[PDB]
Order: sequence, then C-alpha cells, then structure tokens
Amino acid sequence: NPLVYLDVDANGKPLGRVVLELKADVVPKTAENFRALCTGEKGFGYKGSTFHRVIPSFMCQAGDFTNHNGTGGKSIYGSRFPDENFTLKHVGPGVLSMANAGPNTNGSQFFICTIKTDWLDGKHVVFGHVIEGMDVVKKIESFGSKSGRTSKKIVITDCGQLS
Repeated sequence: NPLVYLDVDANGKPLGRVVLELKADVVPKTAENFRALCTGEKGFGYKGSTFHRVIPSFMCQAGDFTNHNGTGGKSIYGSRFPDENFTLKHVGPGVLSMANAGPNTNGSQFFICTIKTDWLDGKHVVFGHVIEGMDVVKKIESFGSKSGRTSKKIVITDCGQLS
C-alpha cells in the first residue's frame, strides 16, 4: 500500500508531518486518486491548499484546492467518481475518508476522523489511516470550532509520496 505525507502549518508555523497509509488493497481507485493529488504529478493537487472545515470531536476536512471553502475540488478521473465500496469503516481517530455531497460524488475533498464517526459508514468511502502524526491532527483539531471555521490558517505546505 502507498504511504503519503502531508506537512502542515498554522499561520506559517510548522505543526509537523502526517503520514497516511492508503488501502489500495481494498479501494485501489480511491487510493490512487488521493496518491496522485499528493504527488501533484498531474499538475494540480493538495500542495498549498487548506484544512477548511475543522470540528472538534468530529473531523478535520481538506482538499478543496479550487474554492477553498468545501464546495470544490477535482478528481484525477475527469469528473466526480462513484463510491468504490463501503468495506472500510469509520472505526476511530485517524481514519482517512472521502468527503462528498451525496452518493457517487467523490472529488478531491477528504477528512481525517478525530473520533469514531460510525454514522458515516455506508455514506463516505474510507480509504486509509494515519500511521504517524496523529498529534499533528490533534493540533489541527484544536484550531477548529463548532461552525468548522478555523482560528488559524491551516495549510498543507508540502505533500507527496513516501513509498
């Protein structure tokens, strides 16, 4: 399975590195989309974009590199893509899953759970998990709010593939 990284800053100050394992063994199409958006190999992707909606005791959401507000993004497949399967579940903190706007609306937006979000099982495609840097995710979460607006600008300053 690929390993990818997100290096995250808050108001220009480094928070550290999040390392994610992508479950290409279970959801290959969804994993590949995220992998390629981390490397930027298609000329666009996550580098320089933000965590735009962060809600404590819920999740940290990112990946809207077109509109920066939860309305946009772009997949590697030319259009929004179907829910590949719902095999993997939102079992606890560190689960990596696709944001969406209803069924079969996967793009580039994603979230990292900070609790078990089991009511999302069967609705959002889980495709990986944090293997290093959960403390970085907890720091991101600490800048969230009930509305999801962040109290500092949380930027993916670099991202890419490790292996």
